[PDB]
Amino acid sequence: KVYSRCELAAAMKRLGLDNYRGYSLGNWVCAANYESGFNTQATNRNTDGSTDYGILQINSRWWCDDGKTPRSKNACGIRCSVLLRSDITEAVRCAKRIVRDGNGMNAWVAWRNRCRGTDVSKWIRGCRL
Repeated sequence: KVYSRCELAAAMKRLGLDNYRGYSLGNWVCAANYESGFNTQATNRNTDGSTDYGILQINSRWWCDDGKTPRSKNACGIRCSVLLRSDITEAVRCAKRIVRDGNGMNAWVAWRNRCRGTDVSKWIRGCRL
């Protein structure tokens, strides 16, 4: 599913991301925009045998099990396939753990590069949440 920007903003707010561990809602919407373009079915096969999954491009070496990533852990306790679903509930739950365990959003390279230095509230402009 390709979410609209505001549809995703509303879904993320309902699941508790606004100001989660100090990151306003716009951070999470901005991150999704640049990581996946709001596509729940996005993947990125990395050279190192891991794959990034879903709307937040969560990596299979650390966070979820895809059954084919050498030298892997499953910190979120999920199959990576749950991150390719239209319902973002499991992706959000895992993203929260990523931000707890990493003390921030630096796990998301596109957020680091495209979101940090911007007014991330722009990503919530117009949105009925």
